[PDB]
Amino acid sequence: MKVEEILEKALELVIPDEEEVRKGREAEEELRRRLDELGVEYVFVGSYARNTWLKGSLEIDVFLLFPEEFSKEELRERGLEIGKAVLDSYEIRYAEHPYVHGVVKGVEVDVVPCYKLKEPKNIKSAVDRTPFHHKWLEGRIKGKENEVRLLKGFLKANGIYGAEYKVRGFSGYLCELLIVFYGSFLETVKNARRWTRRTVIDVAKGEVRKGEEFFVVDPVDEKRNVAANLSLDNLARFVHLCREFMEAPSLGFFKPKHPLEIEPERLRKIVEERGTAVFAVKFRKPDIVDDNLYPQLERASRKIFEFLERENFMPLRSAFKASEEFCYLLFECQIKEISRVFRRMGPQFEDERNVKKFLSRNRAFRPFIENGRWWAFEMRKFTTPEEGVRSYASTHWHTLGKNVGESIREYFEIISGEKLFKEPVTAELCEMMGVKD
RNA sequence: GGCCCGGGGCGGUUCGAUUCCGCCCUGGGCCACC
Repeated sequence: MKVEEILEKALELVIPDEEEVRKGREAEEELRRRLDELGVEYVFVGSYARNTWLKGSLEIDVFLLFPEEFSKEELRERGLEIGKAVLDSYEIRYAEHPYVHGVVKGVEVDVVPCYKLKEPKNIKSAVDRTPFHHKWLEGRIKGKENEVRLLKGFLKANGIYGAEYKVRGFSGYLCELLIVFYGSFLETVKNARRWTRRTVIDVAKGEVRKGEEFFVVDPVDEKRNVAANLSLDNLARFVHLCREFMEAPSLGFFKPKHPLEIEPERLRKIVEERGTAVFAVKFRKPDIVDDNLYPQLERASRKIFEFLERENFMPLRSAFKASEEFCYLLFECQIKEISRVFRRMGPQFEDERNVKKFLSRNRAFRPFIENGRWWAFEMRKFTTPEEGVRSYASTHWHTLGKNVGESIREYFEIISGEKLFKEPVTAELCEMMGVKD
């Protein structure tokens, strides 16, 4: 188990099995013939065209090249039309840029429309840079695609491989830039231990300089941060993972971490031991794309957590879970119950203009003097975290995300105790409380 | 849809709000869906 050896066994986990390779080639060729029959301009790109797709994550990306002059509406209608007559079956679901996902002879295919530009300067559709990335990458990644897969399986096996809002990790494209820059998976991990939240990797200039935030500048467009959606906490989890791996080189870093099957009974006893307040906000899942849902779930979660902290329920952490039916906003606090009364800080005895206005308010306890200023005893309209959330959510639904918020406006409940462990959140709850074993 | 920066109208809470909780407009970026 000496790094170097562990990487030899690892390839067996990230390199695609010759059967899968054929399957993909067999499909790519078919895809070609179907599109030629239509005689449309296209180009294969991504993991497949560069043969750097992670074993088991096969998916072809065909790109329909359209004239800069065409409407975005024209791309949507023409694009989807073509992709539909080209796939065995399809599925159309996207957040902003229209494309068709489907299957041809078994492999997953992404038929995406985009404008054929000259220079990836001022892109007109969200994806216009991909083809230029392919040209920039095909000549330089050649011979190091296995190195890309180690990295991809590494990030994947540790939950930070995707770059979409659900993951907020490293994009496949980022992975390939890191390899072209550092030269290998090992070199990347060796240096990633020294990355900070200000590290700027400039592939084009071949340099690493300190900056504002973590910025991996695109060879294709200097104003573009390739690691733009990589959360701070994930950059941290990676760096830390790189440090551990170099010290305890084990091929467990490439294996999909434990499935975790904890007993809903073991959990309840832990909560009892923690003596904290744990509960979720349950509402119906909005029929919308993951890329729209999660940012909203992060917002609702945060907006409620922030309410709980300023209201003194001493929040610990929050997490969210979205099943196919509902969504869950999870919380844990330190104050299961607070008092009715609390102090409110008034003016200093000095200026009376305000001292008087302060004491004029009909209070139930009569204000007192402490250290130079007046204080008042006030009563809260709720004494538990649940009560607070119930009030808050019912009253601030609109602010908890456009879609999430509207749903909560039409329904939401607060689950606690046993009734909460029956729900599909026992996995996120453990993760939240740092329960080990 | 989310984030960031800026204009203008407001409501609530507070002795005291541009400054705390929010609501309408509105201008410009950026990100995720490839």
